[PDB]
Amino acid sequence: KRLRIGITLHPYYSYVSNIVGDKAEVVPLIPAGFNPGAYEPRAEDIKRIGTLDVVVLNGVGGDDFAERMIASSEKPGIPVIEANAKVPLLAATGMAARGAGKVVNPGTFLSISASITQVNTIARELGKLDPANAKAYTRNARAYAKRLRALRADALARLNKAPAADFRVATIGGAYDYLLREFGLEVTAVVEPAGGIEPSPSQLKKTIDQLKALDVKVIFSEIDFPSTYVETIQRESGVKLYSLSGISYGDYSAGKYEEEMARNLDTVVRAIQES
Ligand code: NA
Ligand code: NA
Ligand code: NA
Ligand code: NA
Ligand code: NA
Ligand code: NA
Repeated sequence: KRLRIGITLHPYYSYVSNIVGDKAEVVPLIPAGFNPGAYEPRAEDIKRIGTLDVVVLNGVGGDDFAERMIASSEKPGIPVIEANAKVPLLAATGMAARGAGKVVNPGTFLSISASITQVNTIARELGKLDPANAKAYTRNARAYAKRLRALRADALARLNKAPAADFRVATIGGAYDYLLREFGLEVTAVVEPAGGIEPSPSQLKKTIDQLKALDVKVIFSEIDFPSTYVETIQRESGVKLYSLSGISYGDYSAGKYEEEMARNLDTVVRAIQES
C-alpha cells in the first residue's frame, strides 16, 4: 500500500525519512553495521529489491554496489532516483583517484546546499511515483531545507567573526571537499593519504615531512588517526589535525544527517577560531 523506497548511504535515509515521514517506507539496501568498502551483498539483500518501488541513488561513485544489486534482482528495471542530477560536481584528484579511474568526488552530501538540491530532486521524483502524497513530500522537503539552511547560516555567521588568513587550510585527502568549499575554506595543498589509520614509521615520516613543509596550521584529515599518531604529527610538524564524520557509521535515523553535520560544522568553526 505505502511506497517502499530503497536507500544506499546513511545521508539518503535522513533525506528520504524527512521528505516522506510516515507516508512511505524507507528501506536500507545493505544492513546497519556494514560499510560497502568492502562488504559483499547477500542473496537476502538482493531479494529485498524485489519488494521495493524505487531506489534513491547517490549515483556519482558513492554507491556503485546498489546498481550491481539492482541488476542481479527480480526488478532490474526498478525506478531509480538520481539524487545528484542538479548538483555541480567536484573532481576527484590525486594518485589514488587517478589510479582508480575516479573522475568525480561523490561526497556531495557533506555540503548543505548540495543536500538541499538532492532533497528537492528526491521529493519531486517521489511525487511523480506517488501523486497522492506529492503535496506532503514537497511541504516536508521545504521544512527540511529550512532547517538545513539555518545550520549553514549559523556556521557561516560564526566564521564571519574570523580573519581571511585563518581560512588558509590543507587536507589529507579530498573527502570533505564539498564542505570546505561551501564554508569558504581555501585548501593550500592536498596531502595524499598514505598507509591508513595506523601507518608504518616510514609512511608516517613522509606525511610529517609533507606537513612541516606547509604554511598552514589547520589540517582536515580524511584519515582518522588514533590519538598517539595525532600527538606525534602535531608535535613533529606544528600543525593541528582535525577529523570530520563521513556520516557512514551505525544506525540509520532521520536525524543522523543533521546531528552529524552540526558537529562537523562545530569542528570546522573550532579549528578556524583556534587558529
Ligand atoms: Na568512494
Ligand atoms: Na532515472
Ligand atoms: Na576519498
Ligand atoms: Na622511519
Ligand atoms: Na586536534
Ligand atoms: Na531502519
